[PDB]
Amino acid sequence: SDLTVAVVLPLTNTSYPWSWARVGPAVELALARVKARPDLLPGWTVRMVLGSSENAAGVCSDTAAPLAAVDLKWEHSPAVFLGPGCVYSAAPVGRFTAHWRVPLLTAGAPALGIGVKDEYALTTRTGPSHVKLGDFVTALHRRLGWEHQALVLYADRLGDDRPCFFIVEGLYMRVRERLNITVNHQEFVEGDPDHYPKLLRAVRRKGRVIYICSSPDAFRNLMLLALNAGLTGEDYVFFHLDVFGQSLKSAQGLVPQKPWERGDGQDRSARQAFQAAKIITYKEPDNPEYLEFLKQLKLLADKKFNFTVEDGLKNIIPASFHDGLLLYVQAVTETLAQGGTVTDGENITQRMWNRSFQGVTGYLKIDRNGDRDTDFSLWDMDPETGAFRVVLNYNGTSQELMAVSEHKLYWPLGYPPPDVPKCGFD
Amino acid sequence: SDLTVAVVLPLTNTSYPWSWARVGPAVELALARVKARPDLLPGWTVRMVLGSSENAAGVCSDTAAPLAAVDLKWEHSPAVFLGPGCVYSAAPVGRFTAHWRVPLLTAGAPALGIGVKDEYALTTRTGPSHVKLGDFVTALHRRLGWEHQALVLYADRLGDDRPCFFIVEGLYMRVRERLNITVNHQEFVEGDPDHYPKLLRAVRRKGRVIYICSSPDAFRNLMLLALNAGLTGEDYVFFHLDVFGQSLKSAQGLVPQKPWERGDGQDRSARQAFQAAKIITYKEPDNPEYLEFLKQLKLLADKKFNFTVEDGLKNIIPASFHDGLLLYVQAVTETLAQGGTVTDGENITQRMWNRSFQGVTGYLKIDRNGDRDTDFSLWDMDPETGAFRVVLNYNGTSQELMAVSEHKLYWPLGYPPPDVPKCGFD
Amino acid sequence: RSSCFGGRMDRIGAQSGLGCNSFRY
Ligand SMILES: *[C@@H]1O[C@H](CO)[C@@H](O[C@@H]2O[C@H](CO)[C@@H](O[C@H]3O[C@H](CO)[C@@H](O)[C@H](O[C@H]4O[C@H](CO)[C@@H](O)[C@H](O)[C@@H]4O)[C@@H]3O)[C@H](O)[C@H]2NC(C)=O)[C@H](O)[C@H]1NC(C)=O
Ligand SMILES: *[C@@H]1O[C@H](CO)[C@@H](O[C@@H]2O[C@H](CO)[C@@H](O[C@H]3O[C@H](CO)[C@@H](O)[C@H](O[C@H]4O[C@H](CO)[C@@H](O)[C@H](O)[C@@H]4O)[C@@H]3O)[C@H](O)[C@H]2NC(C)=O)[C@H](O)[C@H]1NC(C)=O
Ligand SMILES: *[C@@H]1O[C@H](CO)[C@@H](O[C@@H]2O[C@H](CO)[C@@H](O[C@H]3O[C@H](CO)[C@@H](O)[C@H](O)[C@@H]3O)[C@H](O)[C@H]2NC(C)=O)[C@H](O)[C@H]1NC(C)=O
Ligand SMILES: *[C@@H]1O[C@H](CO)[C@@H](O[C@@H]2O[C@H](CO)[C@@H](O[C@H]3O[C@H](CO)[C@@H](O)[C@H](O)[C@@H]3O)[C@H](O)[C@H]2NC(C)=O)[C@H](O)[C@H]1NC(C)=O
Ligand SMILES: [Cl-]
Ligand SMILES: [Cl-]
Repeated sequence: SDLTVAVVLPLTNTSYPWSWARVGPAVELALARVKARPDLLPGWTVRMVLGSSENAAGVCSDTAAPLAAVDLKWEHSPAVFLGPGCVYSAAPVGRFTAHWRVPLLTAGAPALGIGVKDEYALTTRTGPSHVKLGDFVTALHRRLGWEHQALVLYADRLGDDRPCFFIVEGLYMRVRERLNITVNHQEFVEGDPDHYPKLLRAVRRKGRVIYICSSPDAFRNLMLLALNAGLTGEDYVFFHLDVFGQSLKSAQGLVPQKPWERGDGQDRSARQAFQAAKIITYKEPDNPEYLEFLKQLKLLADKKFNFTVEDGLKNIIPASFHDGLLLYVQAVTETLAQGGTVTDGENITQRMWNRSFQGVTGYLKIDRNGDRDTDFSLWDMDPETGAFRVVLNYNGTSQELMAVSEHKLYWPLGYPPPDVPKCGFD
Repeated sequence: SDLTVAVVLPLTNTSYPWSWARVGPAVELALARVKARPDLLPGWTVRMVLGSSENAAGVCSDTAAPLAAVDLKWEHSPAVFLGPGCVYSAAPVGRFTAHWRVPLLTAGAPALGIGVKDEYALTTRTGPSHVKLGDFVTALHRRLGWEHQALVLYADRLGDDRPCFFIVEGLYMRVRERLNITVNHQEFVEGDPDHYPKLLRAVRRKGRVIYICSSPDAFRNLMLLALNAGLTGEDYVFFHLDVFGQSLKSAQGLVPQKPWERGDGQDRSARQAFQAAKIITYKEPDNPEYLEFLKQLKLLADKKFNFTVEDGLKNIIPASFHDGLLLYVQAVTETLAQGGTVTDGENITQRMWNRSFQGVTGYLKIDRNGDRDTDFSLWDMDPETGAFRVVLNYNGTSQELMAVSEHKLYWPLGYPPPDVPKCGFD
Repeated sequence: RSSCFGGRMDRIGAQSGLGCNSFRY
């Protein structure tokens, strides 16, 4: 007569894309739409029990989250879990929910190992996956002649969820799975100046197609040093793996888009440097349902959550929680429609998998593995104005690169530089 | 009026040094001695509740063990946890028990990160630690003039607890913490023949003081290939990180000790190869209390556990569980003796830490960090007979290398070869 | 710190190495 949904997310910290101050109103929107739909669980009153994934210091925790999972499981016996979004929170909770035979839904947990559904059974990812980043990088290399060697630099903050590590892990494993080219990698520490001589040296010794996963400022400083050392777009290309567009403003206003601008008198130097730089991000959903969702999310979060949802790519995470929930409610209603129950985890999950769906994020496809295909945008600068804009778009389901608004990929040599230099790297 | 001890170990699988078929009777022995001692918890009837750390396939699980911990915690509210011994089992249980303010005792969990007691609070390790292996390797290098470079090769079976990884991590981190020499490392897969050309090449390109953590047969085959390729004790030394002496028989009988002997007609070749090979193991306890413990352990396991405890270095793990238990019971009695309670986790733990104790393993010292100092033996072959024997002993508390039975460390050149070759590695 | 060693104790962080020197993966 009613459905119990257990939530394990950051209930107090509002810094995460999957924080409850941002996911909570998006989920309330999805529940209010389940009410207004007589074709989705008619009569069931879907209830929600919350559990915080964060520890005493307020960051997401490999300990608070699985404890919360066990506490909600025995206190309420839910039919489905929502979250966590952090990798180290989601891995233990995922293994619990797999063992409990309870479906798990999350728009977080993009790590490679969550994709091993043999272990993380009945885990459905409706947000981005880092293997999907590798699909985009694969398609990018196939469409640009780079079939030999790439270099990946990445850095994290000690004690975080290691987002750049997992980003690089997904790119690295999938790309070598599909292209079998040499992918060199190097970890650094952003605050440690000793690494910058080492990085610049590895930049000019280990690759010319160079992916960097770091903060905006670190990527900016790295570019400034690369120009200062004479590394230009004729030989090198520097991709910034900034999937949430932290180095850019939102796609709603703030025209134009300038990541090299900083106000420290280095901005003229940074623009010349950033001529060799392109930014890889998630794709902003286009459909008008998304913009209407953003308006209702902002209203409902400022209303019943005392939080101000600003514009940006991070909002695709609450939007995907919303969509995943509706995708699940429909799958339950389909299972009920054939004599099943709300606890037929395997039946429900297989209805959700290998299935296309229409949500506020537009067209969303769950693949055979239970993971949402992920679309990416490629930002490039206009050599005239210097501002960055989307020039390429990757459809994750079709794995196609489509040019955007008749733009072209900027190359100082008129075509992309080779992934291997003239007479070897020496 | 009674003490509840929660156990999370392999209750069914008897392949682990910390399996219950072997730790159970040693704990039974320690409880029976608590009864017979009127100075250890007089009147308390120490009860035990068990929880299996293994999953459905019967191997130790990063999921079954923390679930078992939560199940015993709410069903019995124990005052102390015993085990797990697997790293991936012990890490989540350790974080739970740290959060629950309940002391944790184990003779397993030797990984580096368990040592961060800031996180694994009230975790007391009474068995070996892999940082202590780094202490021994440090003292070995200081006493032999190797102050430049070493190479570490290690291999694991996919899906195990990664024992060689954690062994090498402990050695690697501590050795560079104390000596700051260049420690090269390379992982391989034992069953993959592609790696053996790569290993042999890295052996003669990356080091001359060479540590290998692998199975006995892999270490043997690597030696055979090193001789076949002309790598002898005049330039190279190959240490086998065989802490449980898997490549050796027990110290009780089976005279003499021949790890190169296999019965495949290669034995004559293996002996000449093994002239360059030395084996690092844990130290067999000397004291006669240990031998008497072994006799009672064998009797009690064959009695109430239907298990046959064979001789070998692995028996120091049940012996240390035993000793740690008594070391804990005394600490509780001391805490009771000053008005404390059995739940004063921090008071009990600090009485155990930075403390020497006398148990069936002889002299055992808990360091300031809560970890038992670990003694190591160095095995070497007699160039006359070819059999291996202890020639060096390491006292973990005093960090001194003592020669054993007036033996000398065998060198084909009369002294150890330099850790850096003649005119560089080229 | 280390590029390969010291990073947590969950099998989620041992799916590729990626800081490590390995012939597998
Ligand atoms: C990324 O690539 C994906 C892979 O191609 C695209 O998926 C495609 O999405 C379209 C719609 O977005 C979908 O079209 C049809 O889907 C229904 C199932 O086959 C079909 O019944 C529909 O047809 C009906 O409606 C049309 C009018 O719309 C009528 O003319 C018809 O007579 C009929 O009544 C509809 O045409 C594709 O099936 C689907 N392809 C796959 C392989 O799933 C994504 O859209 C694309 N995303 C973006 C943002 O570009
Ligand atoms: C590895 O190195 C460790 C570090 O040195 C050694 O530890 C030492 O262990 C010995 C005994 O095993 C211990 O000796 C004394 O310990 C008591 C505490 O100080 C002290 O009261 C004792 O003295 C009493 O007994 C003797 C007879 O035994 C009498 O003559 C005395 O008058 C007194 O009544 C005892 O002498 C050391 O203190 C201890 N040192 C440290 C720094 O902890 C380990 O034994 C060694 N292990 C091995 C296997 O080599
Ligand atoms: C909300 O979450 C934020 C990110 O998860 C968090 O920011 C970060 O806070 C941590 C403290 O927990 C900082 O780091 C430190 O972590 C350990 C724990 O003390 C220390 O040992 C380390 O040395 C390090 O100093 C991070 O630097 C910081 N990162 C950022 C980007 O701000 C917020 O503090 C959380 N806020 C609340 C109210 O919970
Ligand atoms: C008792 O524990 C033993 C070691 O923990 C275990 O031996 C090992 O068994 C596993 C099977 O669980 C073998 O491996 C495989 O693991 C996964 C899970 O199926 C597979 O996907 C892998 O490809 C791999 O084949 C190990 O190889 C094996 N190792 C050894 C040294 O024997 C015993 O099976 C356990 N016995 C009982 C009764 O529980
Ligand atoms: Cl989370
Ligand atoms: Cl265990």
